Amino acid sequence: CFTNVYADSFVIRGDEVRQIAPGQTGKIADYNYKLPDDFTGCVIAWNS
Amino acid sequence: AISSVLNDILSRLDKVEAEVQIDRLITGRLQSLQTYVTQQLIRAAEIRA
Repeated sequence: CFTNVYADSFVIRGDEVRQIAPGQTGKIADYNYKLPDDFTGCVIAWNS
Repeated sequence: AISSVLNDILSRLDKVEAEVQIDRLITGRLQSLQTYVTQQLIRAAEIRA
């Protein structure tokens, strides 16, 4: 169980998924979506 | 670890990787003081006697 929960929703290139993971670098990891150094949570991605 | 200097880690690696090097340096430097202080505690038991 969880204290609070959120679903952050957006679309990217299929290669940029590696950048979403916490502690990365590349424009997606740096200028638009940064996950914190203790990111407790999951990344869910699929070609749409 | 990659260096004996803290900034020669940080100015090269990034946050999650410096955290891996620096934990190697902390583990061993903390072990160095637990050793020094243990030596001095045994050596204190001599200078007391």
